[PDB]
Amino acid sequence: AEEIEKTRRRVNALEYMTIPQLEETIYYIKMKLEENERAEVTRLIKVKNM
Amino acid sequence: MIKEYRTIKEVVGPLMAVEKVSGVKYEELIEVRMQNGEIRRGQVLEVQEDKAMVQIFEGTSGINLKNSSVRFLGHPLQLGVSEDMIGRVFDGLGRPKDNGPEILPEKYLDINGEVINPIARDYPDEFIQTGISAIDHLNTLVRGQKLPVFSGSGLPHKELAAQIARQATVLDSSDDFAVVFAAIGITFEEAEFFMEDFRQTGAIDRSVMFMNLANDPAIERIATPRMALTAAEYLAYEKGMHVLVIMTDMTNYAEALREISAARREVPGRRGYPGYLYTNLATLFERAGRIRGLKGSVTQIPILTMPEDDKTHPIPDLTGYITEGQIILTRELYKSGIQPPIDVLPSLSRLKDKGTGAGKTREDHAATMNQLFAAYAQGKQAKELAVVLGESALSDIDKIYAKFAERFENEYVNQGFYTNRTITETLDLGWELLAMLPRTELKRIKDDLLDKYLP
Amino acid sequence: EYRTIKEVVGPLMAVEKVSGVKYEELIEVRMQNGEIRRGQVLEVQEDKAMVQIFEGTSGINLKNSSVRFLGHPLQLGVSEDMIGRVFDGLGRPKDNGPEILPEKYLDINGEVINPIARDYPDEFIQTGISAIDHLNTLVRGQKLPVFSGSGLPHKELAAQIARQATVLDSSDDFAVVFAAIGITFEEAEFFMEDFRQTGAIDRSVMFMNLANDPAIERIATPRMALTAAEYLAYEKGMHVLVIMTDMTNYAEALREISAARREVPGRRGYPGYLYTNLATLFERAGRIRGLKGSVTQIPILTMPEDDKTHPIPDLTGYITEGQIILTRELYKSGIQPPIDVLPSLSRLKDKGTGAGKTREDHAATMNQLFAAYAQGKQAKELAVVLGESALSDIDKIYAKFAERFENEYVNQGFYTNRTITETLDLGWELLAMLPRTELKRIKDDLLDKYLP
Amino acid sequence: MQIGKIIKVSGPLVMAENMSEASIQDMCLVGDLGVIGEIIEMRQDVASIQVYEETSGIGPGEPVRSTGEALSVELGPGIISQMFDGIQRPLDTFMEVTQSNFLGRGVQLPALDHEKQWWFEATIEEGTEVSAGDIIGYVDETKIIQHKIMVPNGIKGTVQKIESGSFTIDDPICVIETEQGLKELTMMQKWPVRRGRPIKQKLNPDVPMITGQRVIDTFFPVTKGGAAAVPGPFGAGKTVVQHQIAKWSDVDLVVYVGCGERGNEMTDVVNEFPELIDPNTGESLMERTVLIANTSNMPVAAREASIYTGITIAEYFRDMGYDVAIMADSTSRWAEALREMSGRLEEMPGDEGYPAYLGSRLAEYYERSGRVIALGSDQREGSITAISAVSPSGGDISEPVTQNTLRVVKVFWGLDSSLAQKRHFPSINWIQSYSLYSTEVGRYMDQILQQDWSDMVTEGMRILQEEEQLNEIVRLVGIDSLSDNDRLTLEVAKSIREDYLQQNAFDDVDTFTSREKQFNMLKVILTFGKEARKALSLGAYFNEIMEGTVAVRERISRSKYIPEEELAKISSINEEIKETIQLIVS
Amino acid sequence: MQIGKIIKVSGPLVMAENMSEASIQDMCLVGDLGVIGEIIEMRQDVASIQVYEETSGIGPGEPVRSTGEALSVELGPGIISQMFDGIQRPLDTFMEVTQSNFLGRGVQLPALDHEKQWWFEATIEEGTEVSAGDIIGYVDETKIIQHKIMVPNGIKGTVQKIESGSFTIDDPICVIETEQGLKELTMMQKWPVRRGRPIKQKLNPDVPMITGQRVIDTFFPVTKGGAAAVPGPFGAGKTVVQHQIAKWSDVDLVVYVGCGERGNEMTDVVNEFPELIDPNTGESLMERTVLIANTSNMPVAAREASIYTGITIAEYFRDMGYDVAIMADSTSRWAEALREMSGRLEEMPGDEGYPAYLGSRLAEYYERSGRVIALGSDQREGSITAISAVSPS
Ligand SMILES: [Mg+2]
Repeated sequence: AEEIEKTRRRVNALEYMTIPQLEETIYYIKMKLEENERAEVTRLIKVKNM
Repeated sequence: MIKEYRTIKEVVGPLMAVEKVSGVKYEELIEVRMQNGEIRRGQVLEVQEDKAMVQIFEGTSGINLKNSSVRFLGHPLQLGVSEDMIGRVFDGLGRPKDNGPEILPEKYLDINGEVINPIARDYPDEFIQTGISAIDHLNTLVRGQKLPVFSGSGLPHKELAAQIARQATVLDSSDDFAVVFAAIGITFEEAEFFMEDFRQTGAIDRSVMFMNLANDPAIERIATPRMALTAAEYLAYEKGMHVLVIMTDMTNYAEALREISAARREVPGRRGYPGYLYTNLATLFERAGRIRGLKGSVTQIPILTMPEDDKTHPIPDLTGYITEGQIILTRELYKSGIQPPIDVLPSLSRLKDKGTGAGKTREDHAATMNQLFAAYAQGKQAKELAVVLGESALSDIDKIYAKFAERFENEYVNQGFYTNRTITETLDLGWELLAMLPRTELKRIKDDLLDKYLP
Repeated sequence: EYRTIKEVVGPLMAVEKVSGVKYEELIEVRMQNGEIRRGQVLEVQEDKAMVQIFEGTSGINLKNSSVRFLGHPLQLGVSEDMIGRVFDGLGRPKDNGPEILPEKYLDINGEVINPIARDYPDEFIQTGISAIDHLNTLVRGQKLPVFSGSGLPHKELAAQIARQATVLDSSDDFAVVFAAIGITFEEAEFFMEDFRQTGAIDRSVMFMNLANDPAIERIATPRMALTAAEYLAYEKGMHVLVIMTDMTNYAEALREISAARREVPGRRGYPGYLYTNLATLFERAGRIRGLKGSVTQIPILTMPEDDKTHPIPDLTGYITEGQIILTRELYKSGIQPPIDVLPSLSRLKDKGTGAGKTREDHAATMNQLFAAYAQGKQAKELAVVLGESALSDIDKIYAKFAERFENEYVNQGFYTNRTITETLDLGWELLAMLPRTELKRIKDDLLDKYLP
Repeated sequence: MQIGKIIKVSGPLVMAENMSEASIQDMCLVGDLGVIGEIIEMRQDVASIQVYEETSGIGPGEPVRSTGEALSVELGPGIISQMFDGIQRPLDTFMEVTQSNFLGRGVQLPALDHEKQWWFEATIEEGTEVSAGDIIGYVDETKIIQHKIMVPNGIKGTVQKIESGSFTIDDPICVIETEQGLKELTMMQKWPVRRGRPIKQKLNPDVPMITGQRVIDTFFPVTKGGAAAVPGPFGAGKTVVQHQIAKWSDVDLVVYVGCGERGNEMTDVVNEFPELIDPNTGESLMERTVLIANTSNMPVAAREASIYTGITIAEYFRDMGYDVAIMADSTSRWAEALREMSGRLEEMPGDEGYPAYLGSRLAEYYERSGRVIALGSDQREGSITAISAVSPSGGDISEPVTQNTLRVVKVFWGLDSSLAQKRHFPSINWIQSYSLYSTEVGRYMDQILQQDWSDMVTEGMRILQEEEQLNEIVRLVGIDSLSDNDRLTLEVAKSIREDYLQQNAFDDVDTFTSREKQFNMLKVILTFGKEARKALSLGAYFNEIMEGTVAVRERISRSKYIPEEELAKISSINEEIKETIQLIVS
Repeated sequence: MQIGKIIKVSGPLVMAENMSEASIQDMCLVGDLGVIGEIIEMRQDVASIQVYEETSGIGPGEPVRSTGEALSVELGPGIISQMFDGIQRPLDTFMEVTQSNFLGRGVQLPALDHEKQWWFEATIEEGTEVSAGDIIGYVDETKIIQHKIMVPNGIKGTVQKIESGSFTIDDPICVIETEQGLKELTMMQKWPVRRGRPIKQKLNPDVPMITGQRVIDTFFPVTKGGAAAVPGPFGAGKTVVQHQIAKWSDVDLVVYVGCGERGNEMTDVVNEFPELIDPNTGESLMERTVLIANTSNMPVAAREASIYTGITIAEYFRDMGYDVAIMADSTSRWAEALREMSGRLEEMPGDEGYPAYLGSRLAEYYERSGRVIALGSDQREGSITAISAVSPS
């Protein structure tokens, strides 16, 4: 019974805490990355104009 | 002869362009005589042909181009320095703000100053007891060091800065610190906290204050720290004082630079910040230390708030690349009730080796520091590994490290903003916490010290 | 000759009041002191013409210096005496050997082969490397690249292929065309010495462009090499194997010259026409109907940050038929060559395998070994997440399999040359660990014959 | 002759007209103050000049005069134990002359002491045919370093008149009969810093340098003539590592370039180094060192100068047959200096703002390093080992400077914030770090020690890698299900980390580790693992092994603090390990 | 029409003056060499031209000839059982004429044979007033497909003279008395590939196409005029699936389109398809197939115009009343050509580097497919079914 609860804890700790952390930490990074790519390209267009 | 032109070509934001102009030098101080007779000081940013670009400190609100004139003073932005500045309070340009007597300048100084010859430098190694254990032991501040505080909005960095100023002293000496305080775009309450604190300790009579508040023109913030540092270097090297400089908020300074930068339509670096942010910041922070043959010294403690609490932001990242370490405050420790909220792990002092040890603090300073650091990192690791997997999930020796980490934060780091620990107390306290760890785990301390100090 | 120079902005120069000047035209610059410096037209206008000097612009007085327009672009002098020689990026001698009198001068951009003129890759190439020959077969006329990273031994790999590559039978044997693109001298010297020490030089042509060489020379290097390759293959009927490295350095030279023309970059700071550019290079390979020889490309690139999504490995995988991938994880564990077969792919392997080319159990054992290796890694991971006890007796075997697959099959050494017989019979010895039950992706027509 | 007139001043960038007879890369006197500059662009008669000094107070209308020569260094006796600035000005002489503790403007200073009398020793004999690189004699500049006077590049003829005695660097010590006429030769020779000093042939650097840093010498070694980069965030410890290598390496000379960093660090070197004495040598550490300092708040354009004046000086001593180490701290500031100028000229930038030719520049620099056969009859061996610091924003090595650098360097010492904040020093990421010299150094080590060293390093790295592959699972499933074999692996890898990798630079014994002490320490650690591995195979439990090896594992932990003369106290541990382990099987 | 004069060459960009008589999106012949180009911009008489072939050797002074038309296709007899590139360059004709194995720079060869004699069979008669669409006659182009000669768009009136006989695609087969006057019709018509061929009415695709593939016809059906996306991972068997669709679907014509595919992959397609057999007759599928073939190294314009050239041909035979199947592989590589053109035109990037008008372009292509009522008095009914393969990174 104790082994089940220890295992249950880790299943829950991973399913509710660890994975969702990863899931949109990823989502955050990918959108921050695309945010900057689009920022840099807008910079270079102005620099070409000047 | 007064050099003045009535030929302003264009006015855009803080920038002004003057045409049909002669004999004007780069970085020359200028005065705009607006049509209403109001005077607004400025500075030549760029000179080409018969044209001059100038930045107006007070801004260009309500300016008529035809009926305004620009005076060129034939010298860079200077500060009238005097020992009479002690106990006085000035605004962002060094002009009196406390409604007192007129300062009679001993001499005038280019607020840009001059780079100290690296051979002329005297290596700063005099231990400053701040009273804060997280600093004095683990991130030791020495006299002449640039050691900033990395904070965030809503964090108690003003409390830390004031405590350091109240308790800073070297050992075996009756010396004190002449305090040069620079306020950069900070609010009234942020400013009055320091004002009231300096009065309740009488430090106000050992201090010089340059105040640029949140309602002051943003461009003034560029001159402001150079004013303070020029006052500091003067008092230190020409008046033999040990000067403690405190500048906040350094973030506001950087964002002022970017304003001008953006206004000039300069080629933007990261987040609009110019490509010369590192160089520009360095010309402020490298203005500190000791000089061979001279009795004075400049100790810089800049304060910046990390935007979005991210120290990979240009402002804290570049600062960290310049200053000799940093004192980082985390929001997590602040909520925990830690005073001061110093996270020793990402904190650093690059001048702690030659400042501590036998004759400076104690023979066991370096050893216990490295051992507390190692145990705290391991203990904090275990703490987070127990909050997510339970107390029963962790090794028996690691729970000890977890009990250590908690006790280290609540009893060693957390000491209060009005507590002045002697280095001897701090070190003895450190050994107290090492005693709760097995002797076999203290692998960074040699058996010389363990037999002598470990209870 | 024009003594009319207007501006010098960095290594870039502006020549005025010219005429009949063409794009990418070679030029000659005589400075005031008599020194001769060569360059290339990057931009050409009405009455202006912009050039980049290869050797820089330091110490140039423009009012007193002249410019000669050679009236031709970068060309390559070709001959059958190229074999056994070592040149630089421009194709000029680098070995201090007897200089060559060219048969003719060719443009280095080649031609687009008519879709209905191409011939299928048919012949199996024995690289002598098990991870490649067996699991990701290289076929004569393919473009099979090597995806590596900084500090990864692609150097030793590239040298090994060039050294061991051979076709079975076909007495007429290989002309290796090795091109070095913007690499350090220390690495180029490795390649040149390795070719001499083994004798691979005598069947090889080398184009060696260094890191502190001109960017324009880096760009021409793979174009020159392939031009010589096509000459040897389509005019001389040789079967040609082209190894080029480092392709990452090629793109950087492209960016440098792109910024000079003030072109706004595309994805991740690379030119918008990078695809066309890489396509123009990598497509110059394969067989042609009515012609004897062939061109086989092994483009080698270093993925920045070990990132497969990066433009350079991303766009190359689009044009090339698969890729060989080197991982840091295998390198750090002493596995050499550190080839990770799981993300590795050869899109033409099904053409260079089977009886008459290799043995009949090639495609069969490849699939099984690939499967068992994936089941092996899953098993090894299981024994850590759940532990020793959760392992089946079939799981412990699969774990032991992958461990031996890495340390005995993949890890052969950069100087071990394995015949495909030795490779295939090795792959069977490893499958012998598994019970006959597990090998379900092979026929037992094949199984009863080769299973140890 | 011609005098240009300023038409624009903005920061370090000055544009002046009437400069048509001037040349690109020429040095200039700018303004009434006469500050030092360089022509970087030229449009018609208008020259673009970057100023290696402050430009505050300089406006249009002021004169500009071209020196007609590019940025050069004076190469002769009086260079060792000297600290110069970016454009090679003696900072102590600067201090004396200007009578100030600060750096002024428009100050022209000869690099070397031109009035100091040295003793020249004529070793060559008159009537000998000479060419560039031939040694005509020497000066004992220091007790250990012998400064050799070589025939300058471009000079070829016969020695007609030469003698020993006491001269300054201006007195013609030698005369040469050339086809263009008689040539007088001094002890000093000028050289343009942006042009590599020519060699006979470049060689492959196969001899590993002894840095005494356990992680470097063992896992990621650099050879004499090799090239290494140290990229890391602030606080990672790039500077401390470069100092360790500066002070403990077995090279003849050390050239340290402070490029755009802290002034106090340079100040640390001029004071610490003269008191660091090598007992075998007997002489000071400053007497084999040259310092080039252009601090962060000093003129920006002088950062590039500091880099080039440093490497050129190194090439000079390399040409004598010396093994030279050149430290660049930091190369990022040089790159940031270009990016700064790149934007001021409003060029089209590369990635992250840097110029698109950033990679080409770095390539030009590192390719000037390397082990070579120097020019001359003697065909001497010389080497330049480049150790560069890189300072990526937020430790993000994805940036162009680190990325371009890794394309040309062979050794990558990746520093990590996590290690640094764990007091794991040197904070070198052993999973990201690499050395393309490992195989060759491994062969060398195997021969010298007559031990299977390569196997140990590979096994050491294999274990460290297996720990990484184990940690990435433990981080999210926990410690519970790890079999005895994997926990033993973690304990061995922990020993490699804590007892071998971690190394205190400020300790007296731990600051340096000999090659033979490194072998013994690593042998002991792996021996414990292997002998405890066998025990596990004989029914023994993991925790039984740890319980009974508390004493012997401590000796392993404090093995790093064992003095260099008592290495027997480490070899003996191998016997105790095997002895204690088998007793546990009872 | 006026001949241009190059005044600047920079990379793939060419600027030329004296283009005042030209138009935007006009296909051009740049330089003496006459490489493939296109008019993107025009200030005054100065045109900004994107050259889709190497501009090496090109310089100021050289002429620029505009084709007086946007990128178009020749439609008529001689088009079936043929293989073209993206811009409809006859690959077989290249082999014969140029006598090489290369698509030479500046080589321009007409898409169809303009000398081959076909037998024209007149089905209509004098004094019949005809509107755009109406079939005036037919020609048996292959042994399977009957090519129906239609009256081009923008032409209406009475037929004043028409007779059967052997003609070429340039000889006058029919004379129509229009409002403008007397206009003579040929057996060929031209049409820009990025303008959809007009219809009378678009209809719902409510009739399922019979593929014979059980998993498709039963669980995931596609209607005549519908569209289907097909991912193509390696070793999945997309080629087998595609072949099965092409020869078993009850469609009259198949239009295969290759977009910037790998050289060796493209060779498989260009060879294994003439090997395919029409089950109803027993001849090659090519008898009712038009193949577009583009390799990666081919001009970006050809890669990008591939699916547009293909479906314009599809629309053409659709108007005859035939059921056409347009098959594109790979559209993800087609998008690459568009992404490439986005960065080269220095536009503002959309998601993952694709232009912000990617969605539009994709919509434009697929909306041209479908069941329609073809123009004409007969109100015929035809359809275009789209099977496009997506092979994403
Ligand atoms: Mg540093």
